[PDB]
Formats: sequence, structure tokens, C-alpha cells
Amino acid sequence: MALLGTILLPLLGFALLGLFGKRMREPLPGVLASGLVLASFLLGAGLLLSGGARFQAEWLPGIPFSLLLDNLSGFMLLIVTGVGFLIHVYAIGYMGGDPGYSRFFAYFNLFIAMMLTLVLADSYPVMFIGWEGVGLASFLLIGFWYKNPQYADSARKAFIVNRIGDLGFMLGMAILWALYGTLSISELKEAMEGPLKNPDLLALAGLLLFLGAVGKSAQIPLMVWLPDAMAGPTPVSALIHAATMVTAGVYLIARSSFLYSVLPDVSYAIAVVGLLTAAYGALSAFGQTDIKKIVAYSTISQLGYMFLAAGVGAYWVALFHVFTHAFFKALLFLASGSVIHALGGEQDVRKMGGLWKHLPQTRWHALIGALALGGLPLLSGFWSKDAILAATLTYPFGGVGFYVGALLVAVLTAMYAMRWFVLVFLGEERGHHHPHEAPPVMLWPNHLLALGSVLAGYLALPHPLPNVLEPFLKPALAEVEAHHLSLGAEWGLIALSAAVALLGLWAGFVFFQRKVFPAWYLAFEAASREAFYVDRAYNALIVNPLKALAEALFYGDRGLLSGYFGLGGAARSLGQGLARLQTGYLRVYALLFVLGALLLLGVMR
Amino acid sequence: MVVLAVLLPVVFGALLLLGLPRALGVLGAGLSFLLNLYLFLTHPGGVAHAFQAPLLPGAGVYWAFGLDGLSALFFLTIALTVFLGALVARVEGRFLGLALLMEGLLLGLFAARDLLVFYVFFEAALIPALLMLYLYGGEGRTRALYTFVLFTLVGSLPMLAAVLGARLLSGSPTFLLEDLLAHPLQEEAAFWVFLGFALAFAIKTPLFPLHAWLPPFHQENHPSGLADALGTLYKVGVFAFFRFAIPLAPEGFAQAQGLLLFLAALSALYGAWVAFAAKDFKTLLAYAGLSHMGVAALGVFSGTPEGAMGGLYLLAASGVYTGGLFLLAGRLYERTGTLEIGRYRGLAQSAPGLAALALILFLAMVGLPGLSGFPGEFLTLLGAYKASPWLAALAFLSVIASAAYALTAFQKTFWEEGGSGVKDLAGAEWGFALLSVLALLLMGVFPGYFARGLHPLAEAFAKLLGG
Repeated sequence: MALLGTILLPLLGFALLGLFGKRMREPLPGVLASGLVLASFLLGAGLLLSGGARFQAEWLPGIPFSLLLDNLSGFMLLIVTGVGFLIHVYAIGYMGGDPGYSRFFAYFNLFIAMMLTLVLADSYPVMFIGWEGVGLASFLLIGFWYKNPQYADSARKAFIVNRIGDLGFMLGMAILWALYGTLSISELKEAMEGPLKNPDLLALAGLLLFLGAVGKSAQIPLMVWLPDAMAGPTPVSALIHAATMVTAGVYLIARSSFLYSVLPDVSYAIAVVGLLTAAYGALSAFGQTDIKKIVAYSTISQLGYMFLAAGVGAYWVALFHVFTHAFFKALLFLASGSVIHALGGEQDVRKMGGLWKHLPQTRWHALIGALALGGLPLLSGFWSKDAILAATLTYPFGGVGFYVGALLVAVLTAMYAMRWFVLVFLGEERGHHHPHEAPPVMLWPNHLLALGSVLAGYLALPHPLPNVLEPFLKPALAEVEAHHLSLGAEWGLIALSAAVALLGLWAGFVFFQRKVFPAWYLAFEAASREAFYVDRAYNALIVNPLKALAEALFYGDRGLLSGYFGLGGAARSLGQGLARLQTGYLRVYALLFVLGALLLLGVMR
Repeated sequence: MVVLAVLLPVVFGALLLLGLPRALGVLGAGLSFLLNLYLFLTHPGGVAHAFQAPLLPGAGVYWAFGLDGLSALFFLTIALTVFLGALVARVEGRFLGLALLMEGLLLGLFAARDLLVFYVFFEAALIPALLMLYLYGGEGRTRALYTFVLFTLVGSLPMLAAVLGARLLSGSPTFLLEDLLAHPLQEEAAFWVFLGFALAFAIKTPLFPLHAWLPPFHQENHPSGLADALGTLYKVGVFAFFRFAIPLAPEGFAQAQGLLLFLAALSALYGAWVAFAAKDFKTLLAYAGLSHMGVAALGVFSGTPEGAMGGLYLLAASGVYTGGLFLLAGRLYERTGTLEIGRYRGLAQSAPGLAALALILFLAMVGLPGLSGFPGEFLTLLGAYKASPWLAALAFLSVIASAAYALTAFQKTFWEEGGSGVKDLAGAEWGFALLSVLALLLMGVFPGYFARGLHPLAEAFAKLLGG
């Protein structure tokens, strides 16, 4: 019962701020929200410190309500609660003079409670509950400023892709219910051990689960919905791209490691899709001229990295990158939000530049973030990305080409992060910012975020140095592990990766300070600006034809009703043909009478 | 007992029809709600409130009633929905008595413990429909009335031959469901009886080829949508399938199972898909109701007690929130005057909690977990996948179109650029939305409490398809 309070607090908060909501002063909704988030972080740390937690309540027959708090669930819980408290403070500061304060923080509380419902789950239908609740809260917040129709269709597309993923999830769950009949991850794991049966159906269920994970974490082909989340405010984009709603894609695989580990082909496919996602995100990031999109494509690339990690069976490595990423990408987003708070929401790159001297405490945030993402040798991002690069070779399935691929992706992340930083802070001035660029209480939690970004770091270190994350992550789940390792050569690889990352940083430095953009790079930047022409094809043969079919089925329904009409008209016509039988000439009536009587007399035999 | 709650909406509807005033309907629906809730609590089992009275000793007709696990919660759902429609109506044409009469008729329909009384209520439910359609609204009122009435009657009247064959060929001494179930029908005789049952029950399910009566019915009712809400409650087809159609003639259902599951799948998909193309609220909600009925019939037909319990739960809940959406569209009409989706965009800024009410209702429609739709939707998915995976998968290319049409309508009705400005909420609409959200949350988050009576019937009638 006590564990349920973690979810219940940012539900009572949501109800207060939604139902009554505007009966409060401006800071009070954010105050209540951040206080509930803090006293949920507290109660989660206290429950984990007590050894763990379990909760089971009566529900649908065969499908009870099961919450499990272990190391793996508590990891995500602490991350979400802490970053949520920080972003809640950053929103209290960042949200100002715009109505819907109470509504906004009620959306925040609901989001937090639903994500908790997701992670705290011993039954897959509760995971699905969290899935759809997070999708609804995302649809709501992305369309927070409703008075603009443009920032509505973004959330429309988001929830539609979300429900495609949810349908795949539902079908996989129906599969793992028809086979076993448990659908509770605890007993599902205890039943999946030993003599597996119908491996084809199991691989199919896992493939549909991965399909749902793709839509949630915006992998290829469902990548396209994520950039449009720029419609929502910057803290919304931070919470969506860093700590929640995408990390669930990795968490599902972490919990279903027992299923994905006995599926070699499915796991290899996950690795391929993760590599392609990293490649797309990196290649299409820098071409974007807006900060929000150029960060969203980087989120695509980094989630591709995580899914590459979890593809080869390196589950704790994917969680490592999740940790580092959830720090430094939230840093990036809140920094960018503060920056546009200085320019009054300018939200452009080409209209920027020369913000180094003018912006105290913000250029530092931006540089910390850009270096962590680019893979500065001594920074959390380096540890995570190169741990993935190593797990590529060390964990099964070979990772032969995936190593060089992810290394090029590290190069490209360095390049476009330097593009962001350079084109935003150096080498010109345009626009206006007189009075109040840097606020106290927005950059104040941003300080803590930059601190964590720098020092996330050494939780997972090569085996001479202490690896804290792997022993914490392996026992709760993903127990079966088959991975070799090396030394001496592993450190040569770490050194090669660090040197390559540094070369990528300075290469972006020179290329994006140049501003010349030679012939081929202009074409490439234009192509990346247009997302490699993906939506153009997606609306060509898919979306608009589905609309045409909906309209066609409407016309066909009208035509079916017309056929029913024709049946009735045939009935009336037959009726008047039979009513024509009586003309009024008595000879006609007598003949037809005698005729019918003779027919009767013949029938009697 | 059962007969008291069955008749209370009838007598209240009479007292509203001939007598005055409108207010009598609000308090009558409230008394019905309380009585149906009291009957829903302490429910031991089927015989809970058993009633047996003779009407035609020689022919074999008896008033036979009782509260099964199904009859109890369907009584509760009907009482609640009609009470909501009674307070919020705004029709005030003094015909809410007709709404209460139809409520009581549907109650007797559900509580029928013998075949002929069920058939009697099935045929009687036609009169108020044509009445509140004809004289209380609609431009094509006459044509839609003839279409709907003739479809229902062309289905219903041959079902009388079906029931006469089902009783006579089985040697059952009475029309009692107990007795009739005690004496099974034979092969190539249960075949024809089930075929006559399946026509009348599919055309009222509704399934794909037989749905053409639904959109015209919903368009030309009173614009407030009280008649529309009660017609959505008039989709009792699935119920008659599970209790009466299949157990009385499974031999024909053996050949018809695949066909009916296919029809349910394509109907759900077609409805949720066309609903996107809908340019008005009535068309969208009619196609959505078609999709939900396809899902429910799929769950029942799949065998697989999971699917059956899901189908019935989804049926009750979909009736609830679809009636809610109908009344909501009618109230927004009364305050605005139009049901078009494109016009009147700024609603959200003017409507504080009407936006939230419409959102909660559309969420319950698309089957969002935590709200009433998802339990039935998922249980039906499980049962259908158990029966035939292909038709379950195709049928569930519906949640996609569900989100699509629901979000498009909600956005372009509320979210986009501010318009003139619209009334916020009426005092009765406050209790309406409050009770709506309360019931939706209670039926979605706590599907354990509700539908416990549905599990025994589900597993028993699903094993009945076996040896």
C-alpha cells in the first residue's frame, strides 16, 4: 500500500491542479508538484533502502494488478523523480505569465505518476497502462498552447504512432497469454525457462514488443513523430527526450531480456535497427536550423546507440547510456530553453551567435552539454558511448561493422554538437536582449544537471577501475549473460575512441565556424534539413491514401444504403404489378378467379 | 424485486408523458438508479430476484425474470445512462417520458428469463424509437424511420418462426430459458433456428452488411441526442447472441463462427475507419458504435470466455460513454446550434471543463487503459486471438483509426484558433460530467468489482461449445 503512494501523490496533485487548479496562486501548483515529486523520490529511496517492495491487488481474472519494486525499477524511479523535481523547479521559473500554470503542472504530475505506473509493474497490462497514460500526457503537453492549430497536429501524429506501437504491444501480449496464460513478468520469467515451446510464436511476440518499443522511443521507421514534439515547451521536450517516454523502450527490453536473450535473430535485428537509428539521427541532425529539431535528431541518434547496446545483449550497457543521456540531454534542453528565454523564444540558430560573453552561467551549461554528448574523453557521455562500442565486440553477435558504424556516429555527434554550440554562441550578433537573460531559479537546477552530466561518468568503468553499474543491474533481471572481455587491447580501443571523438569535436569546430559550407555540404545540410525527405514519402503512399480509403468506404456505405433502397423500390414495383392485376373489367376478374380455382384443384393432387 | 425496477421507468415515463412536469423524469430516473444499484449490491446469483407468473398456460407463456450477473450490471448501466440523459436532456419536449419508457422496456428485455418475454420486449422496443424519431426531430425523419423500423422488423418477424422451431422441435414444454436449455436442438434443425436468430441479431448487432440503418437513425433524431443515446442502448444484439442464440443452437454456430468473427472484424475496422471521414458528430458516433459492436460480437463469437466477458463489458461501457457523447453533442448544439466538426474551433478556451468531459469520453471510446473501454477491448482481443489470430489482428487495426478520428474531432472542435466564445457549462451538465467521469473511472480502473457475475456465464457458455 505504501508503494502506491509514489504514483498517488502526482495524481492527487494533478486532480487539485486540474479540477480547481486556478483557485491557487501562480507558484503554488508548481510548488505542490515539485513537493510531491520530492516526497516521492524520498519514499522511493526509503522503500529501496528497505530491501525492495511488492504490491498485488485484485483485477481482471487471470490478470491481477502487480507492482514490483526492485533494483531495476528503482533505478528508473530515482532517475525520473530527481530529474522531474529539477524540471519542475525549472518550469516554476520557466513558466510565467502564460495561463494554464495549474493545468501545466497537473499534466506534469500525471506524466510522472503514469511513468511510475509503467516502471513499477510485475504484469505487462500495467506496463501498457503506463504506456498509454504517458502517450496521453504527451499529446496534452505538446498541444499545451492550443490557440495555435499547428502545435496540435504534432501531438496528433505522436499519439497515432503511439497507438500503432500500443497495438503491437497488445498483440504480443495476447500471444504470450495464449501460450502460457500468466502475463505477469515474474511468473512469465519463471515459466519461460527450460524447454521453450513454439519458438516461432515467441520470436513473433518479441518482434511485436520491439515494434511497440520503436514507436515509443521513436526508432526507424517511426522516427518521424519525435521532432514535432518541439511544439511543446522546452521543459516538456526535455522530460520527453531525456528521462521518460523513450527510455521506456529500453526498459521494456531490459525487463524482457529473458525473452530477447533466447531470440538471437531478434536481438541481432534490434542491433541493426539501433545502428541505423543512430546513423539517421546523426546524419540528419546538423542540417536542421532550429535548436529543438537539431536536438531531437540527436535524441534519435542516442536512442539508436542505446538500442544497439540492448541489441547485442548488453542490457546494463544500454542502461548506462540511458543514465548518462538522461543527464546530459536534459541539460541541453533546459539550457536551450533558458537561451530562448533570454531572446524571448527566438528558437533559431541562424538568427543567433555571440551569446558567449552576454550569457553568464548559460554558455557553461551549453558547453558541458555539448562536450558530454560529443564524447569528451573525461565525461559521462564518453563512458556510455564507448561502453556501448566495447559491448559491441565483447557481447555476442559479433558487432564487427557495428563498431565502426557507432564510431562514425560518435564522430557525427561531436560534429553537430559543435555545430549547435558554435552557430548559437560564437561568430556574430543578431537580435536583441536587454534586461533579464539569465534567471536565478532556472539555471539553479541546471547547475545540478550539469554537475550530474559531468560526474555521471565513472559509475561504469573498465574492469581495472570499479564497475558499479553492472553488478547492480545484473541480479534484478537480465541474469543470463554470455560476454567475453579483453584488456590492453580494450584500452587501446578506448584511446582510439577518445582520439576520434576529439578529432570530431575540433572538426565540427572548424567546419561550423567556417560558415562557407561548400557545394556538397550545402546539399547535405539541405537534405538533413528536410529529414531526408521521409515525411514526403510517408504522406505519399500511406497517410493520404488511408484518408482516401476512409472516404471511399464512406461512399461505399452510402452505396450500400442505396442498394437497400433499391430493394424496397423493387418491392413497391412488384406490388403495383400485382395491383395492376385488378383492372375492373369483370371478364378479367372472372377469368383470373376461375384460373386460380383451377390451379387450386390441380394442386390438391 | 426485479419487476419493480423493470417497471419503474415505464410508470415514470407514463407519468411524464401524460402528466406534468419534465422534472418528474429527473427524480424518476434517480429513483430507478438507486433501485438498480441496490439490486446490483448483495447479488447472490441468478435467481437473486426471481419472478415467475403465468400468462398463457396452454401456449406456455410465463412472465419469467431474474437477475443474473449480466442482468444486474446491465440494469445498473441502463439506469445510470438514462438518469444522465434525463437530467442533461434539454429536449424538454415533455417526451422524456418516452425515454423512461424505453429504459424500462430495455430493462425488461435484459431481465427476461423466458424466451417469449424476451422476444416480446425485443419487438416492443420498436415503438418508442419510431415515436421519438418521428414527431421530435429530423428532416428525413420519415425515411430514416421506415429504414430502421423495416430492418428491425424484417429481422424480427422470421425470428418468431425461429423461436417456434426452437421450442417445438426440442419438445420443451414451455418457453422458459431453463426448460429450453434443458432440451437441445438437433443438427440441421438447430441450423435453421440459429440462422433465423443470426439474421435478426446481426441486423441489430450491427454487423457490416446490415448496418445501413444506423447512420440515418442517428442523424434525424432530436438534435440533443437523447433518442440517439437510447438507440445506442438498443444494440442489444450481442447479448441475445450469447445467452440465447449460441446455447440454443451451437450446431449451426459451428459453421457460422468464422463468418461471424470475420463480419465483426471488418465491421469494427470499417466503422472506425469511416468515422475519420465523418464530417458531423452523428455520423462519427454511429460508425464508432458500429466498430464497438463489431468488437463485442467478435469477443462473444470467439468462444474463449476471455473474449465473451470482454465483449459484454465493452458493450455496457460503450453504451454508457457513447450515450454520454451523444448528450454532450446535443448540449453543445443547444448552446451553439450546429454539429459540424470544422466550424466553432475556439471551444476549449471558453469551455473549461466541457473540454475535459469530451476528452474523457473520447478516451473511454478509443479504449484507453484506466477507463471503461480497455478491459473489454483487451479481453476480447485475447479471446479472439485464442479463436482465430488473423481476424483479431485485422479487427484491431481499429485503435489506430480510433485515435485518429477521436483526436481529429477533439482538436478541430476545441483546440484550434479562438472563435466567438461559447457557454461554459450548465448546472445540470455539472452533475452530468461529474457522474460521467466517476462511472468511467470506476468501470475502467476497477474492472474487478464490476463484471464478476460475467465470469461464470462466460466460462460456462464457452465450455458449452465443447464436449
